[PDB]
Amino acid sequence: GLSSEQQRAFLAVTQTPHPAHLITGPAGTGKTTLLYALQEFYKGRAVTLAPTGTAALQARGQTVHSFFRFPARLLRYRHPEDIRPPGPHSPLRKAIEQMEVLILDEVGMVRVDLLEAMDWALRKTRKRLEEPFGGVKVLLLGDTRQLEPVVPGGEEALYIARTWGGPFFFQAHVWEEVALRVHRLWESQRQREDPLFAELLKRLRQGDPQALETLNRAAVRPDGGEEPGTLILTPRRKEADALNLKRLEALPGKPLEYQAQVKGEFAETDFPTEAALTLKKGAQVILLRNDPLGEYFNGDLGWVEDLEAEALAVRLKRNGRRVVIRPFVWEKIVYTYDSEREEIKPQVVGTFRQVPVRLAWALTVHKAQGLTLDKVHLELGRGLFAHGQLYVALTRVRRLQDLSLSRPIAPTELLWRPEVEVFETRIQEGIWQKSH
DNA sequence: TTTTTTT
Repeated sequence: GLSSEQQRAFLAVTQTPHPAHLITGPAGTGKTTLLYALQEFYKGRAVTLAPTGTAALQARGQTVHSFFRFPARLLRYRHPEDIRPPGPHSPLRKAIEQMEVLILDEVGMVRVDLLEAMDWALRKTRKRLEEPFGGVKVLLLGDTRQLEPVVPGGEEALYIARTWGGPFFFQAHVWEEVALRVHRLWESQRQREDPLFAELLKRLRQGDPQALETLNRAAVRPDGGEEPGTLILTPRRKEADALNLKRLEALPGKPLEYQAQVKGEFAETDFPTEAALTLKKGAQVILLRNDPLGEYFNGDLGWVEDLEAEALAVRLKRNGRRVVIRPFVWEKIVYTYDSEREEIKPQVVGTFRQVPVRLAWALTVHKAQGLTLDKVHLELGRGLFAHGQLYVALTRVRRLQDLSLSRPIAPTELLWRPEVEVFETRIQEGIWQKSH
């Protein structure tokens, strides 16, 4: 039950021995219906992975980290302390040895070291060190147009620059050894539901600032954040925190504070949520960790239902289920540079223990990537600052009428990294071979 | 600056 476009991609991927494929498109329904058909074709022979918990959920798969048991830190190139193959008699080894196809959804969000670690882990475990991905056929799916992968400052950023030249999946060295066949999906739900919105988005993908004129005329409405059912997006945390604080204080009900515990060196600017987190019953929240039991994910929206000492209950918007949340621990890692070898080494220097909850009447655009929302209002504040940030903000909703802006978007806020545009122009051909 | 993934 695929469209003509989807069937062409389906056949191009399944009826060839070629082992490396990229199916790209502004992908929601349509990518997803194709993914499920690929999963049905392959059923036993394919493992589906994704870089984030919410993408893994939508892909009916698991996170890359949870499948390969990678640590939550920089994965140094083919490094035996970071990339460890499974034991001699483990179920993971059996699954990797018997794997025929790896489906990787939302590939645009996969940082280069993660893709390279998948390559090495598959090669080592399968004892096929001369073949990309150990001979596994890889099907990459997703839009090439996203926020850039997270790259912390300091020696980690320098390592990524020195080793790969940048953080994007197409900067992995594995592509120097295998050609990536490219299959485009052009159709989209938005082209049927809001042709104008889709046309504007296409021009903004192409970096045309003139499309901002029509977007601003259609969507600038400063009071749009005061309307019911409207999630507010901000570029920066300070303004989202202020909005969330105002809503929390107006909400009737008794507050309860959750106090984080910090050990060692952990600067407040790195805290993954508030150290003094005040909640009320009915508060709109977002969960900040993936449940190992798969009942909730980082990015799940919900409402507070129960508030108790070191434990709360959240009613999820996604499925209406109740989940019980308790504190999690995040680690602060610093890399020290050796200065006689290349040799940077990670060191955990602090920990932060807190319930994995953040208020969510307002979210950053960065936090909202990967969420599909009903109605959004972009409070621009001091302005958009990152590659793809405007595009991600606009595409959280289905129709242009579901969006409003606090002020006109300026041309300085339409940002695409040039090295990403270069890659895009090169995958127009239908096959791509990385140099060197 | 600026924000965010991953256990």
